[PDB]
Amino acid sequence: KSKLSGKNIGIYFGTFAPLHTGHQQQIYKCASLNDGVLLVVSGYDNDRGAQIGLPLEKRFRYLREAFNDEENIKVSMLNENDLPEMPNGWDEWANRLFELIHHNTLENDLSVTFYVGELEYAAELKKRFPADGNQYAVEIADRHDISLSATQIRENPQEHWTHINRVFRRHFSKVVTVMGSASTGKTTLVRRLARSINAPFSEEYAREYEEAFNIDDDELKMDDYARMITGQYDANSREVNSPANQGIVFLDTDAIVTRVYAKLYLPKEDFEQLEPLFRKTIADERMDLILVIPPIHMEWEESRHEFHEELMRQLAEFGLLDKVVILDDEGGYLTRYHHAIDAVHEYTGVKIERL
Ligand SMILES: NC(=O)c1ccc[n+]([C@@H]2O[C@H](COP(=O)([O-])OP(=O)(O)OC[C@H]3O[C@@H](n4cnc5c(N)ncnc54)[C@H](O)[C@@H]3O)[C@@H](O)[C@H]2O)c1
Repeated sequence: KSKLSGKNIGIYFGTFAPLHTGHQQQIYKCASLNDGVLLVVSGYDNDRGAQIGLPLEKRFRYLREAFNDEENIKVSMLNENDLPEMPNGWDEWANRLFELIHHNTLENDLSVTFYVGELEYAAELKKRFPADGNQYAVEIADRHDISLSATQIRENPQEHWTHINRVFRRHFSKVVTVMGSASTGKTTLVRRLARSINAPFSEEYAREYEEAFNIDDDELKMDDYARMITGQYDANSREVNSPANQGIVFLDTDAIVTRVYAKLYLPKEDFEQLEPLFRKTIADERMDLILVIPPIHMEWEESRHEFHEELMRQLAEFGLLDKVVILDDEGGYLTRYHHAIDAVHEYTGVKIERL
């Protein structure tokens, strides 16, 4: 189930940062021509992919998941940490690659077809066929378009979203988070933003937690704030990874806004016990634009300026200030929606109509 079955198989290379429609189209054509296909993800320790947060391992794992139900397609990893352009290193890169073939196949006396898209690779590869019983052959592939699409996807992700393979999409998603008091225009604001650009959105986990377990704000305890941290995060993850994500998604609240309600309203010894779960979660969050509703749930209502001042205190603590936009109105914009909807334009780049 984990080594390639057939007798003649073909080989397809790539950095795969990210994998996209182009690749897949070339791969299924490649699969229908052989009995099996060996994908080879190539990477080195600070390559184009790694620089944007998709290191060789991250790419490999995502690729394994992407082909997780294709029996006759195996994903391999060719790690490149050796000599540059004037090497005997082609000698070595070769048998690194031929190691991948021997390990991920049964059935000696194979018939291998390399599908290479760079001419120097085919020239240096043909010099280094090993003396097993396999008789390798090289064919040329048009990667002019495929490498060029990957270039554009990395540059403008939300412009080529539908061609990014779904496993890689969670990494390119823009994320807008709204934070604020029980001045919960935020929930209506979050919907109105997302539904105006057909985006998905999360809901305040605290509201759902309190209703399901049936407790008011004053009755929340340390054990409950921890359940709300992971609750809200999972809700937000669920949307970022949602199949209905079109490139940006909106989060109703954060671990920070639940940590503000937790430094307030919670004994200093108790709060200090949660700080590790708080770091772990806030570190696992990635936000692009943070919208804050200024002072305009029963216990969380009354302390608006208390919460709002502490919220900025914490937001500085985590260096998120330059992603923060405050939806004020007086003394610029007509409605806080107007201010907010235009903020999304500046921070994600989607087109919006005028009245
Ligand atoms: N059938 C199934 O597949 C199935 C069924 C039940 C459970 N599960 C489990 O559920 C999981 C599904 O995915 P997951 O929840 O583990 O994903 P995950 O927790 O691995 O994803 C977290 C990543 O997404 C980003 N992220 C998440 N929330 C964010 C936010 N609010 N803002 C910015 N960035 C954010 C982070 O950068 C982080 O690296 C699987 O790991 C699986 O084990 C799967």
